[PDB]
Amino acid sequence: EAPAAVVTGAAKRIGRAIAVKLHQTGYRVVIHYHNSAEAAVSLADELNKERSNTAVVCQADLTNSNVLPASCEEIINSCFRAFGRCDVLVNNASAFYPTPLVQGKTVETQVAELIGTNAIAPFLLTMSFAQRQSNLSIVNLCDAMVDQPCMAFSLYNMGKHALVGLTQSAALELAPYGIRVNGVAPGVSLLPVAMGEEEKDKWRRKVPLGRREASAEQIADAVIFLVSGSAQYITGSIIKVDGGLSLVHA
Amino acid sequence: EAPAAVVTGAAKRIGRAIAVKLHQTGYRVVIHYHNSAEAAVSLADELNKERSNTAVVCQADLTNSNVLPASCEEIINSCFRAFGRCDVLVNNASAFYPTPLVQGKTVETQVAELIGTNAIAPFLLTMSFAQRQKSNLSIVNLCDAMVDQPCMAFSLYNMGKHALVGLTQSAALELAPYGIRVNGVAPGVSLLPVAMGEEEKDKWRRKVPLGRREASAEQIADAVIFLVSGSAQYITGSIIKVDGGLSLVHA
Amino acid sequence: EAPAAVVTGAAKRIGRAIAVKLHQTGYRVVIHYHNSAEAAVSLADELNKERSNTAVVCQADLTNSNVLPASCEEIINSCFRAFGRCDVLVNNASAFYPTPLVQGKTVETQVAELIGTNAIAPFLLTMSFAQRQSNLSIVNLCDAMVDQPCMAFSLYNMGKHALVGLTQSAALELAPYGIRVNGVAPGVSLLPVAMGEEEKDKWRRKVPLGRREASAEQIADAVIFLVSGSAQYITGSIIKVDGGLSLVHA
Amino acid sequence: EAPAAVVTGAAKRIGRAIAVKLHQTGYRVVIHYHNSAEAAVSLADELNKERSNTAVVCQADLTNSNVLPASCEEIINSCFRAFGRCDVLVNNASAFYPTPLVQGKTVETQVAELIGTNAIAPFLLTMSFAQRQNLSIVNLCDAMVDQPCMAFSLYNMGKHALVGLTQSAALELAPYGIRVNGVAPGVSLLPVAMGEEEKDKWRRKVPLGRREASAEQIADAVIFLVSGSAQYITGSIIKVDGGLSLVHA
Ligand SMILES: NC(=O)c1ccc[n+]([C@@H]2O[C@H](COP(=O)([O-])OP(=O)(O)OC[C@H]3O[C@@H](n4cnc5c(N)ncnc54)[C@H](OP(=O)(O)O)[C@@H]3O)[C@@H](O)[C@H]2O)c1
Ligand SMILES: NC(=O)c1ccc[n+]([C@@H]2O[C@H](COP(=O)([O-])OP(=O)(O)OC[C@H]3O[C@@H](n4cnc5c(N)ncnc54)[C@H](OP(=O)(O)O)[C@@H]3O)[C@@H](O)[C@H]2O)c1
Ligand SMILES: NC(=O)c1ccc[n+]([C@@H]2O[C@H](COP(=O)([O-])OP(=O)(O)OC[C@H]3O[C@@H](n4cnc5c(N)ncnc54)[C@H](OP(=O)(O)O)[C@@H]3O)[C@@H](O)[C@H]2O)c1
Ligand SMILES: NC(=O)c1ccc[n+]([C@@H]2O[C@H](COP(=O)([O-])OP(=O)(O)OC[C@H]3O[C@@H](n4cnc5c(N)ncnc54)[C@H](OP(=O)(O)O)[C@@H]3O)[C@@H](O)[C@H]2O)c1
Ligand SMILES: Cc1ccc(-c2c[nH]c3nc(N)nc(N)c23)cc1
Ligand SMILES: Cc1ccc(-c2c[nH]c3nc(N)nc(N)c23)cc1
Ligand SMILES: Cc1ccc(-c2c[nH]c3nc(N)nc(N)c23)cc1
Ligand SMILES: Cc1ccc(-c2c[nH]c3nc(N)nc(N)c23)cc1
Repeated sequence: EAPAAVVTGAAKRIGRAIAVKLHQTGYRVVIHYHNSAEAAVSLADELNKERSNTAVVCQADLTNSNVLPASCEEIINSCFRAFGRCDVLVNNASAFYPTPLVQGKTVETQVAELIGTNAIAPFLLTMSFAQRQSNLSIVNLCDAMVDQPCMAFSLYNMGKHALVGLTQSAALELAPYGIRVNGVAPGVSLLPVAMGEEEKDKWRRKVPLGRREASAEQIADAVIFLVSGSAQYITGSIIKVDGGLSLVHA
Repeated sequence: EAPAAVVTGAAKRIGRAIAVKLHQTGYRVVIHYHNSAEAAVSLADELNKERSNTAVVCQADLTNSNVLPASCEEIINSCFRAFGRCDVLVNNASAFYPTPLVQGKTVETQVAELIGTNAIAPFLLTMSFAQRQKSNLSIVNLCDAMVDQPCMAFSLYNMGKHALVGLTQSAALELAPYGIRVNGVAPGVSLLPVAMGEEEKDKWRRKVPLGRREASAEQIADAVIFLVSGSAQYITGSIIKVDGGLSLVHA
Repeated sequence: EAPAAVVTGAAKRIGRAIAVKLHQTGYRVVIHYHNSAEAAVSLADELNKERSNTAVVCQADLTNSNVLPASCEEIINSCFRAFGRCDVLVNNASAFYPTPLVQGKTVETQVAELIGTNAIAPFLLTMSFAQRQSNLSIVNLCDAMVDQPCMAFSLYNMGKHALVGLTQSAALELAPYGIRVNGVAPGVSLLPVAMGEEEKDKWRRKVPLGRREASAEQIADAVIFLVSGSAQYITGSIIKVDGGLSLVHA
Repeated sequence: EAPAAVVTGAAKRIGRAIAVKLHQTGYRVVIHYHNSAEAAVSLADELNKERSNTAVVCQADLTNSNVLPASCEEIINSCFRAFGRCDVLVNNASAFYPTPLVQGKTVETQVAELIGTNAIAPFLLTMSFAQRQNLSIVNLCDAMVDQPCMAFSLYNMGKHALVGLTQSAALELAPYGIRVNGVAPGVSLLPVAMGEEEKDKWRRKVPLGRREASAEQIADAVIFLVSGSAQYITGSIIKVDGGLSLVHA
C-alpha cells in the first residue's frame, strides 16, 4: 500500500510544491484549499493523470471559530475515506498580513485568521491525526525570521511562535505513539504576489547564499527529508531553509 | 506625581507580590482580577491604608471573545480614570491546565482561555496601553522558563506562552520609537499550584540547582521591578529567566 | 568525476558510519584518525575493496597547539593529494571527559584537547578547506544537549558552543563562495565504551522517541542530507537528531 | 564588612564603569588591566580618594598560554590579599578583531588571544574563584552572538564558549551558592577611532533611542545581577541592546 499525506493550503506556491514532491515520492495526497478551488482541482487532475486515484481535494476555512475542530477532524477523515490511512500531515496553510499595534477586518477577526491558520488549526489537525491512528509524522511550516520579525506583524509572529511551541509539545507527547513532529522554517522563499518587484530584489539581496529566494521545491525538499526513513530519529526539530538570512545582523 | 501601573491577575500569588512591590516602590496600582474579588479588595484595602487613594481593583475576564478588546481597553482606561496616567503594564494573568492531544470544557473554550489569557489579552492590553499614550513607560510580560522543555500534555498553554514571547519581541521592536520598552520575566518553579500535594511539590523543588526550592513570589517580583526601573532604560525585548538554573538541567 | 570528503575521527563509531555512508553515496573519503590506526586502515581496506582507490587514511592529533594549523592544512592537502579535490568536510573528531570546576592531565592540556578538537581544529580545517578551493559543504557534529549540559563538563560544553558559533560565522562568511556550513546535533547516540550497562539503560529510558539511543547510521543519514542536492539552500542550520531528548524537562 | 569584586579589563570603557558602580554600591574592587596601567592607576586613586583602602590594581595578560592558569589564580588571590574575601567576579576583558577565514599575528596567536580573553580566562578565573570559597560571577557576553560580525569567527566562537561557561558553571556551582550570569550588550561604547559617520550607521539601527548603550547602562545590569534582588537568578544572560538583536537584515 502507498502511504497518504494531508497538505494544507496545497493549491499554490509552497504547499503545491510540497504536495507534488510527496506524490512523486509515492504518497497519495489530500490537497486542502480554502479559496483556490480551481487551482486545487487542476493539481489533482495533474497528479491523477500520473497515477489514478492518488489525489483528492478537501475544502475548509482554517480561521478559528466554533466549527474549526469539526472542520479539522473532517480534513483528517477525508484522507482516511479516500485512502484508508493517514501517514503524514503537513501544516502549511497560513494567513499573513500586518496588524499594527498603534493606529476593515476587526482585530478579533485578525486574531481568528492569523492565530487560527498558523497555530490553532495545526493543533486541532494534530489532535485529529493522532486520535485516528509505519512512519508517521507531522511537518509544520514555520518561519526562520521568528526572532527578527517583520515590523507591525505581531499577530502573525505570535501565531508562528505558537506553532514552534506546538511542534515541541506535540513531538514530546506523541513520541510514544511513534508519530514524529518537526518543522521547516523558510526565510525568503516565494515572495508575495502583491509585493512590488523593487522590494522583492531588496529582500533577495539580503540572502548570503546566492542573493536569491528559496524556490518552493527547496522548501519541499526539507519536508521530504523530514517525512522519510532518513529522519526516523528526528522529532522536535525545526530545519531552517533560509540561505543564511537569519544570521545577517541589521 | 506618582506613576501608575496595571497588574493583571493581581489578587494573589505572583501578581499580588508584583503589585505590592510596585506599590512599595511608589506606584499607584490597578489590581485586575477575574474571580478573586475578595482577595483583590483585601489587597487594595491594605495598600490604601499604607497610602490613601493609591490602589483600585478592576474586574475582567481575559478569555478570548469578540469583546475582549473592549475589556482590555477598559482595563487601561480604568488606570487613567483612577490615576490620570498609565506608566506600566504587567501581563501576569494566566490560565494553566492540561489539554491532552489524545484522549468538561469544549476545546474551543480551552483555546479561548489558554491562548486568550496568555497571549491575546496581553496583545490587546499592549495595543490599548500604547494607544492611550499621550517618562519611563514599559510593559513586563510574565513568561515561562520551561517553554522549550514543556510540561507533558500542556500544548495549548505552551503555545500561549510561546506566542507571548513573540508579542514581547514584536512589541519591543514596534513600540521602541514611542519610548515604550517591552520585556519579560520567566519563572521556572515559583509558587506551586494550591492543589498540588506536598510530596509532588518536593519532587519539583528537588530539581532546582540553586537551593532545591521554588522561587518566592517576591523574587519574581524583584525582576519585574528591575525591568520597570531606570536601571533598565536601555533594555527592551529581553526575557529574564528567574529559575534557579532549572532550565539548564537535563532529563 | 566522484566528489571527495574528509571525515575527522572516522575510524570508529559515528565518524565511521559517516564515512561509510558518504562512500556508499559516491564519495571518495579521507579517513582521519588519531590513535585508532588499525580500525582506520581496516575501514579504508573495506571501502577500497568496494571501489579501488576511493579511501585513504590520514593520521593527526587535533589537540590545540602551535602546529595545529599545519596539521589541519595537511589533512586537507591529503584529500587533494589523494583525489584532486575536496568537496565535503565533516568535523566529527571530539574529546569528551569531565573537567570539574572545584576539586591526570594539566588543565592547560584539557583546554587544548577539549577546545582544540571540538572548536579550534574545526575552525582551522574550515580555513584550509576554503583557502584551497559544485556542491561544497561543511557539516559540524554538534550536541543537542548544549543548553542542558552534562554536569562538570564545562570545557567540553564550551567547545561545542564555540562550534555552534563557528557554524554560524562560517555559513555567513563562506556563502559568497558557494560553501554551505551546517551541523548535526546528536542527543544520546552510541554510548561511551567505558560507561557501565545500568547507566546506559538509564539514558536510553529518557528518550521519548523509542527509549533508545540513535544508531550511528541515523546520525549519518542527517549528514548525507545536508551535503546533498536536497539541502542546497540550507546553510547555518543545525539539525537535532535526538529523539526528542532536549525537550524533556528535569 | 564590605564585600569585594574582581573586574577584568577595568581600566577603561565598560569595565571601568562596572568597577565604579560596584564601588559606589559598597564593594572594594580589584581593577585588573593588561596594557592600560596609567588609566587603571588613576581609577584606583580616584576610588581610594572616595574611600581609603578600597581599590587595588592587578596586571595580567589573559591570552591563553601555559601560564594562564597561574595568572588567573593570582588575580583571585590578589583580591583575598587586599580584602580578605572575594564575593564577585566580573569577566569583562576582551580581545576583539577580525579573523577572516580566507586570505603580523599568526593564527595561533589570534586563537590564544580571542579564545583566551573571551572564554578560557573566564573559565580559569571561575575555577579559582570557586576553589577559594551572595557570591556571583557576571560574564560580559554579546547580544549579537547569533547574527555575528562578518569575518569575526574566532571572537564569536569565544563569546559562544562564554555562554556555555555561564550555563555550565551556573549548574555546577549552584550547590555552593555561587550564581553565574551574563550581561549581553549589543552596541555600547563604540571603538575610539571609529568615524562618526560609521558610528551613526550603527546607532541608527537601534530601535530604542537610535543610540548605543552607555557603559553605565551596561553596568546597571551587572549591579542588578550581583544584588540581593537577583538571588534566584542563575544561568541567565540579560541582553542590554535597545532591541538591536530583534532587527532583521
Ligand atoms: N513564502 C515565504 O517566503 C515564506 C517565508 C516564511 C515562512 N513561510 C511559511 O511557509 C508556508 C507557505 O508559505 P506560502 O508563502 O506558500 O503561503 P501563502 O501563499 O501565504 O498561503 C498558503 C495558503 O494558505 C491558505 N490559507 C490562507 N488563509 C487561510 C484560511 N483562512 N483557511 C484555510 N487556508 C488558508 C491559502 O489557501 P487558498 O489559496 O486555497 O485560499 C493559501 O493559498 C506558510 O506556513 C508560511 O508562513 C513562507
Ligand atoms: N507559578 C509558577 O511557578 C510559574 C511558573 C512559570 C510561569 N509562571 C507565570 O507567572 C505568572 C503568575 O503565576 P501564578 O502561578 O501566580 O498564576 P496563577 O495563580 O495560575 O494565575 C494568576 C491569575 O490568573 C488569573 N486568570 C486566570 N484565568 C483568567 C481569565 N480567564 N481571565 C482573567 N484572569 C484570569 C486569575 O485571577 P483570579 O484568581 O482573579 O480569577 C489568577 O489569580 C503567570 O503568567 C504564570 O504563567 C508561573
Ligand atoms: N555519542 C553521542 O551520543 C554523541 C552525543 C552528542 C554529540 N556527539 C558528537 O558526535 C560526534 C561523534 O561522537 P562519537 O561518540 O562517535 O565520538 P567519540 O567516539 O567520543 O570520538 C570520535 C573520535 O574523535 C577522535 N579524537 C578524540 N580526541 C582526538 C584528538 N586529540 N585528535 C584527533 N582525534 C581525536 C578519536 O579518534 P581515534 O579513535 O582515532 O583516537 C575518536 O575515535 C562527536 O563530535 C560528538 O561530540 C555524540
Ligand atoms: N563595546 C561594545 O559595544 C560591546 C558590544 C558587545 C559586547 N561587549 C562586551 O563587553 C565587554 C566590554 O566591552 P568594551 O568595548 O568596553 O571592551 P574593550 O574596550 O574592547 O576591551 C576591554 C579591555 O579588555 C582588555 N584586554 C584586551 N586584550 C586583553 C588581554 N590579552 N589580556 C587582558 N586583558 C585584555 C583590555 O585591557 P587593557 O586596556 O588594560 O589592555 C581592554 O581595555 C567585552 O567583554 C565585550 O566583548 C561590548
Ligand atoms: C519578503 C517576504 C514576504 C513574505 C514572507 C512570508 C513569511 N511568512 C509568510 N507566510 C505566508 N503565509 N506568506 C508569506 N508570503 C510569508 C517572507 C518574506
Ligand atoms: C511544578 C509547576 C507547576 C506549575 C507551574 C506553572 C507554569 N506556568 C504556570 N502558569 C500559571 N498560570 N500557573 C502555574 N501554576 C504555572 C510551573 C511548575
Ligand atoms: C550518556 C552519554 C554519554 C556521552 C554522550 C556524548 C555527548 N557528547 C559526546 N561527545 C563525544 N566526543 N563522545 C561522546 N560519547 C559524547 C552522550 C550521552
Ligand atoms: C560597531 C561595533 C563595534 C564593536 C562592538 C564590540 C562588540 N564586541 C566587542 N567586544 C570588545 N571586546 N570590544 C568591542 N568594541 C566590541 C560592537 C559594535
